[PDB]
Amino acid sequence: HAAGLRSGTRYAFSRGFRKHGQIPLSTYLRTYRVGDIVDIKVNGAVQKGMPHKFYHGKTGVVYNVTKSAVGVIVYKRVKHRYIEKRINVRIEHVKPSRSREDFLRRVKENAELKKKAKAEGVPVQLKRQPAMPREAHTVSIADNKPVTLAPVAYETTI
Amino acid sequence: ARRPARCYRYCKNKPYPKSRFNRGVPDPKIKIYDLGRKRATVDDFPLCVHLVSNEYEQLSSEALEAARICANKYLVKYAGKEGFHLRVRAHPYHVIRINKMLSCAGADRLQTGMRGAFGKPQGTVARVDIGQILISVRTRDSNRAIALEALRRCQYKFPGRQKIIVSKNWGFTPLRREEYLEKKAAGRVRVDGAYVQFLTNHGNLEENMRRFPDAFK
Amino acid sequence: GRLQEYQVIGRHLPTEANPNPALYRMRIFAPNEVVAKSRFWYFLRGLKKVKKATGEIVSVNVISEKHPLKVKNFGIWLRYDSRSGTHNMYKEYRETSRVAAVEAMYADMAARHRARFRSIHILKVVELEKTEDVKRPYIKQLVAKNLSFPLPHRVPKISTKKIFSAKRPSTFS
RNA sequence: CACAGGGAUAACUGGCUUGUGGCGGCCAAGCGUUCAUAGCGACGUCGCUUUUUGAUCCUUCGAUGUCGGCUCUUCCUAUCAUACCGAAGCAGAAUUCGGUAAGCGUUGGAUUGUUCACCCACUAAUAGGGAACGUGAGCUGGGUUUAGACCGUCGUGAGACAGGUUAGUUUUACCCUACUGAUGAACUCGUCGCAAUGGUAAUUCAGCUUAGUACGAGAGGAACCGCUGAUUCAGAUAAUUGGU
RNA sequence: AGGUGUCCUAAGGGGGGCUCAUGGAGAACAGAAAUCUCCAGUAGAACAAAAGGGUAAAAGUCCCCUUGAUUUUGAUUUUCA
RNA sequence: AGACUAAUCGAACCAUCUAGUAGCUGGUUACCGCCGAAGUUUCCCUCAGGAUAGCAGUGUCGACCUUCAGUUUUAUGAGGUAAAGCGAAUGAUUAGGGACUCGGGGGCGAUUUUUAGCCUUCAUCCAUUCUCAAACUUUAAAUAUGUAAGAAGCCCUUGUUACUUAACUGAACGUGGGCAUUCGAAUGUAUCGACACUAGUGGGCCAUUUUUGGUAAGCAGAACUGGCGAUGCGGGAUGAACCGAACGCGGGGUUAAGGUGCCGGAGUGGACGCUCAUCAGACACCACAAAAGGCGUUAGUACAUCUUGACAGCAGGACGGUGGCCAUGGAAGUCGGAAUCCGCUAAGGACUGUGUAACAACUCACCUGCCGAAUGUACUAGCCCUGAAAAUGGAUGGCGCUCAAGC
Ligand SMILES: [Mg+2]
Repeated sequence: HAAGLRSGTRYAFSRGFRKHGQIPLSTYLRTYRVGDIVDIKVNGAVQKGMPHKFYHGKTGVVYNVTKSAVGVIVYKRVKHRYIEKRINVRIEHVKPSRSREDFLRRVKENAELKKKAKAEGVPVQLKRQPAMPREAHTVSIADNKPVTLAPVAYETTI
Repeated sequence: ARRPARCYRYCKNKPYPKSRFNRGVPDPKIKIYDLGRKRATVDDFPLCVHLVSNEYEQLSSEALEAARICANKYLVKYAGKEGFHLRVRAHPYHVIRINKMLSCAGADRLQTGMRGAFGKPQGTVARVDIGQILISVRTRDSNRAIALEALRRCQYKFPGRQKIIVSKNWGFTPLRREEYLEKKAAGRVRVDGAYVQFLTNHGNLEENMRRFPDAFK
Repeated sequence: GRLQEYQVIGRHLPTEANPNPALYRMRIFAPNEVVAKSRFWYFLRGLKKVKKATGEIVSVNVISEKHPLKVKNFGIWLRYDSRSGTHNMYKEYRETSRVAAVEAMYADMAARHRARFRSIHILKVVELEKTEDVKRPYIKQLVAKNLSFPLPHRVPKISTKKIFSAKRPSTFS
């Protein structure tokens, strides 16, 4: 029984199948600013500035920007309390997250719906709501007549 | 001095095949798996009968080989050495262990009791499931009664419960009798040694028309 | 229980690639119109790729007997589970209504084969049209010409709280 | 050799398990001159019991006296003999396989502390087991297992050895219950009776005749009835014999 | 099922050219195997060591130059109070 | 002899140090009310013990801030288990076929054989085929898991810098203004945040599901959750862990698990069937029984036969070539080997048994005479039976129960 820095990371830090060799260069052209929402995903082919196996899959907030790395804040759960960890990760392991993208899209339409509606003169009904039960309707049997079913007898297939 | 078969009947451990980790396992008792005219064509023996299991247990290699002999004896005597083909379709790959006590409970050195009780290999055994097939026999249409009795007599050497089912296919092929009959008449069938191959209309024309000349007329 | 025959109509939810799906009709014996729908979904899940979360229920109606004061012979085709496999069955009954036949069949199977309600499928029920297509002997005896039979040794009924009778009863009633 | 503690932890009974030990089945390649099942049974497989030995440590360490033998009662059947029967490669005789059956028996000695064992001899037979591995306020103390002492191997030494040998204190019942017997108040004192319930008892062999017969080529060689005795056990008695 | 109490002035650092194991076909002694040539060859070779991950105009291989194996203190990660 | 030295000796007796130390046994004194646990993480010559964190009590303070949540919805990330796969890589593994001879071996054509000859047995390629992987994989669930759902928000203009850019081009922090009429999913808020001081505990055990060693165990060791310990009450006759349900003192009403022939409060209640046991059976955890058999009885599946007269019963026949070929002391159907034809038919086997040294003789298969209608065979699963042997007398709780008071 041992506990090393990469214990039990046989399948996590591996690259996929038929994904080996060159790293797509579009990774190095993104830009980050403090307050952005990023998520960590480690790449096995780069051994410098890589995070411990616990943060592989978590999501955090950038708080510092450096030459080739960013500082991220994430929340760890020790027994009966949370702690905030500050880790340094190279940009090859990070990616911008689409978690808040839906929120930003929705707020823009909400503003403009409210503006347009105020000029016209009809209430808004802007905030969303869950899926309500269906409503009544009619179904015709013209050119679609029902077919009668029945359970089937038993028989051996092999 | 093998232990009674009551002692290894339920699947209680993960599979344990022989590999570069456990070395020194005794060779399985059964080695032969095919008997009879194991080179007959598919058109000679159109009747197939199977012996299917009905529980989730373990069958030992020793038991399998003993059952094999019984079926062979009966068929040869009443149907002839040249009238059937029998195949056993269950291979033992699971290794069962044993912990030797009294012989390992010596005065000199070592430890007596339940201290460090990982065992040593002791034999092999086969895992079966519900609906799995154990023994198959193909023969002519006039050996129905002979085939049925052979398997019925064979089953008395296995623990548990098994059934006998007369199949609806042609020989050992996964085709029903009517479908195989009419498809062969169409000509998309090529005879091979003891088996057949089928047409697929996805290759290239030159090679396909050589192999299956009768499909194009 | 106390059963009744329902017709149940169901459908797959319409979609953009397939509006107006097909309609499936079944006849189901059930005590009320709640287990009626459940039995429908159970039988449909085994024939076609439709759930209930992705389907809907079109209609549910009650079928009543057409002549509940006429006696008729029935034949039933069914399948059931034993403790060691599955089998097919065919039995016959003599009464005045289809619903009772299902009532009688359930009691008979549970008694003679220890088959609960969980494991029985009703393939088909049909009333025998003529008299010459009756097969089982325990009903052929009941359609003989000029039937008549006495009833010997029938106990009389006495109040279960009238203890200490004063004379010997008699069974020749 | 000592102290404080531990059933948180071993050596014996008891409890769960049954590998090993013991006992019984199912299929049938074959043995049996020919013939699978008179009598057996390979290769496989399903069980039962707690009189062998293991595994665990649940109960007792302010203590349940720890080998064997002697005496005594009762219980189980997986039946050695005794009663009556069914099968055979059962002519007779001698035998082998099975059933109903635990009522009645199952020995005397040489060697060893022995449990275990092996010889001599009689007998119808000399079957297997339990009861806190029955039984120490019932006995004995041959062995193990305190202190004395000798030898051999080991250790420089004190000392060690499930290696051999010799000598070594065995305590208390008047209490409660159980058992064997003996009195006894109440309805006046007596004599003669009935019988609910509880207990229960007999056992085996030998000689004569059947008979040199049935059976069998011969060698050999039975049985019921009848008659007279004897072994083990039980209840009494003292004229004769013996003991005191 | 196995491994550690070591080893390295290069087996560290930078730059540059090349591609491997193996198979097919040929060439005096030469052959099963010595050296040379063409074609195919997704890593089936190599990377000090146990096993896993990673690497192809390289992280392998050959060539050129060096000592970031240097000075001053702080922040953060895994085992974790 | 570790013997004796005042009943004391493997180190006498008397007083003092001395109330000598103990991580170890034993005890620890009136009532009511409110709250209410742990046997777990890290370190210790630590394992019968301590410190540390956790669980708990009391005292408060900041607002009554309106924030929160062992939960759901919507949007968006990570995983390599169950399953599946091997005519897909690695590894294991059964069998034929085609192509090849100079890869090996055994023959033949003159073993000629250094003949690309005829055979073939391995081996090698190609298209197929029967089974597997806790330390294999191209794929890939269910259950659980990270983040977000705004006023501390969104948009517009332009001030600061010793940083950065060729550069007022950027980055952070800002001034000013605009956008609420509706602050931007559901439900709840019978309980919001912070601080101080300290008690006990640090031997645990049981259960569904997942699961490791072991033949197995009322055995040893783990994960999520629920219990006993620390807890009474109704049911399982009895029993810490099971089912129902958690508790101030009383009166009335209704139920849960469980029951209604008596013991025992309430049906000898109703409908359809199955079972006769010279060992019946009788309610989850639970106090046990299997493989294999039955012409006991009930229900079902399939196939075959039949007024051109079946199954059963009684009665008749049961022929020739031909004692077929070999085999050998002799074997004429009947020790054994290999063949398996015809004649006459109403019918008869180069044979089913008994039998002889061999014959003979008997019988069977097959057909026919009599009768007057439906049978014959092989399988499936319900209750019952055989399989079923232990020690004081005995336990479906007891008595008892048979169109049940059993299933
Ligand atoms: Mg004589």
